[PDB]
Order: sequence, then C-alpha cells, then structure tokens
Amino acid sequence: ERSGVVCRVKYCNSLPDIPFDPKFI
Amino acid sequence: VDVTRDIVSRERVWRTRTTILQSTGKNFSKNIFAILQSVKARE
Repeated sequence: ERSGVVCRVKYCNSLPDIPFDPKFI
Repeated sequence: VDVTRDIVSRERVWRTRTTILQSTGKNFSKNIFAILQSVKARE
C-alpha cells in the first residue's frame, strides 16, 4: 500500500560443512 | 599410536573441504576482478 512489506533484507552467504567422504583404502 | 598412522596411510581422501569451495568448472576471476575495477571506475 503506502509502503511495502517490511524485511531484514540481507544478502547472506552459507557455508558447506566438512564432507567426510567414506574412505578409500 | 600405530593404529593412527596405520589407518591414515592406507585410506585416501578424494573429497576435502577446500575444493568444495573451488568450482569443478573453470571460472577465473579476471572477469570478476575486471568488474571489480569497473565499479572502482564508478568510484
């Protein structure tokens, strides 16, 4: 309407964690 | 102990942390650094 919907707009950035692939003998 | 070196030698790591961040294609950063300098040309 008079103004848009409110948001805490952030261009965030995530991180992958440690994979732990099953090991290869 | 002997078990530690005994296992970490014989296994293999094909999947680490760092090359997850690195992309499997070849995306260089000159294009990235060129537009980095280009926005500095607006500055």
